[PDB]
Amino acid sequence: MVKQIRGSTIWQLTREELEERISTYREVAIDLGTGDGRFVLDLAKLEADTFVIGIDANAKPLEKPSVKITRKPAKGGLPNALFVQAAAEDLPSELASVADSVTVNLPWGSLLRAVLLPDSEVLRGIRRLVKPGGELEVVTAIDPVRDLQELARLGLSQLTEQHFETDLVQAYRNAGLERGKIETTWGKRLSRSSERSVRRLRFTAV
Ligand SMILES: [Cl-]
Ligand code: NA
Repeated sequence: MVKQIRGSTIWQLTREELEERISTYREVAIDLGTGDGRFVLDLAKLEADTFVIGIDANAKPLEKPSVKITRKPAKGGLPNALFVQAAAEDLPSELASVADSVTVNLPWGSLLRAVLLPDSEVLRGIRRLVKPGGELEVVTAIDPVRDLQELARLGLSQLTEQHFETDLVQAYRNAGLERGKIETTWGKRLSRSSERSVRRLRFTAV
């Protein structure tokens, strides 16, 4: 089932319950590796007709955001937001085909490895979240010259510009994700130096 984060507890959500809750919304967005969930709080506030789901393997930083969104609207609550505990390697089947848009913003650790190497098992799982014709956007600011040791630690020692035009594109394509050619929540987390290293990768679910 879907592990909904409700403060410092989990509530199990069935597919039926999830479908009824998203059923009145024009679009569904999933933020994978949401971290503290700020992207979800910002997007749900900005887009009342979008249902926004933030997913992270670590629920602890989402305990308080998940309380904040439950308040009545005049106290800042967001009935179009939801936080879920899950790892990208083991996403719940109840989320299959739910999302018009999936974002992976400034991933770290295993999720950064998964989207840049990439790890095809994680790519297939991300693809399964997306409705046919929906979109995935991966945003990273890791710098090949400043972050050499972090890249090595993550198994990303072989990243080159040619990788992003060939092997990576083909791996995403084989997983059903076809490639498509800063005042955002994630842009506000970047130092000036990191801003020059931003790479945005966009794909359509096919
Ligand atoms: Cl963010
Ligand atoms: Na993200």
